Amino acid sequence: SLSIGRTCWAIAEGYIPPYGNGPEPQFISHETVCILNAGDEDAHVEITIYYSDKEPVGPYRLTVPARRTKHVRFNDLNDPAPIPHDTDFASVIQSNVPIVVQHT
Amino acid sequence: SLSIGRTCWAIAEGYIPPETVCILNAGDEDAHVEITIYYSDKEPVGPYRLTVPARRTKHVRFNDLNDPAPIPHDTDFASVIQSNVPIVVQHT
Amino acid sequence: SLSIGRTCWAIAEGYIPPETVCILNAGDEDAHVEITIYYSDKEPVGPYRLTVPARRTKHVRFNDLNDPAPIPHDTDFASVIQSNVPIVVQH
Amino acid sequence: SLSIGRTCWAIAEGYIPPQFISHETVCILNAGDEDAHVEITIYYSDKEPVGPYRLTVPARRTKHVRFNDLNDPAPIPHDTDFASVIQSNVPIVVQHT
Repeated sequence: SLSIGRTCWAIAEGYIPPYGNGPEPQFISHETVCILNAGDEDAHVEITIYYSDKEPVGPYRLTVPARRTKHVRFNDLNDPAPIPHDTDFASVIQSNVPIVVQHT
Repeated sequence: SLSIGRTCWAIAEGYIPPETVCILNAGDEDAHVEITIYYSDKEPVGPYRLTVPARRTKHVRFNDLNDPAPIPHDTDFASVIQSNVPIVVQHT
Repeated sequence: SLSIGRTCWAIAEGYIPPETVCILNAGDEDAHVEITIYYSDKEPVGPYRLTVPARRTKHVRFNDLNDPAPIPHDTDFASVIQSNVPIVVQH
Repeated sequence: SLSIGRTCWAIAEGYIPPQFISHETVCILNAGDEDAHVEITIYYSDKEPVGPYRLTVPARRTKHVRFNDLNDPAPIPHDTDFASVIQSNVPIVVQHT
């Protein structure tokens, strides 16, 4: 039915601040992909993470169900591997069905 | 003779703390706008209906939406905004 | 002879407290720009005219616009920016 | 394989005045299989454009370019409004912070 967005989005910036070994502190605001799947089929999302000096890593899989939103924190990604902090990266977000992606 | 924008827009982030869609209708026909609000864990709600007259702008505060239901505060949502005629929608 | 951008841009927010369009013309012909200002409760006002020369930028402050009339402060508005030649516009 | 982005991006604003940083930065992603030979042109209100500033973003890599770090053909004057056009032989994705 309703089809809004597209199957591939790219975010050229990405950086998780080097906060030390506890939780990401209250002070610094993170980076979060906000995804809307306004369609009637579940979105199987695959994120690839790009770096300045090494091969990309992924896919990081996750599902955004039919007619739902999901916020994805880059800091929460861990399969296949966590993203190193204090490191510049970029991502490609791919989906089987159209989705809307925003980065705040 | 001015047709600018499109009939469907989606804003992937929304949150009202425990904000505003600005809409321009630069066209010669009134826009009958419908907003649907999406959530992480429940079915979407709407249509919230409003009119942006010909050759006018309107700022819509999500907090002011109440028919069919108010939007809960401290809740992440997203919206799809649909119109009969092309409109330009922006969010800060 | 680069052609980048487009001839019509719309900015749905505008508010001068009780601000800046940045324009690039990367082309080889001066851009004659016209701005129209839209309101929630009155007919639009314009064209406000200005020129962005070939291969130059220009920052336009909504506050500085005055012909045909200044834009009231503490008032929500929107603008349409139209050009004879493609330009890039950011707010 | 993956082709995402485009060969020409324009950024209409630019200005060079414990842990965060605010230099004007172009973040570029080349998600494609061929290195991007990028050319930056810097545009001014009152003088001719300057460039190309040349740099390479390798295949399947990202690069952060600080406007402050640009110097060939010339450094960009500080406390000066500018704009930039970023051109590439292959599609790239460009974002600025």
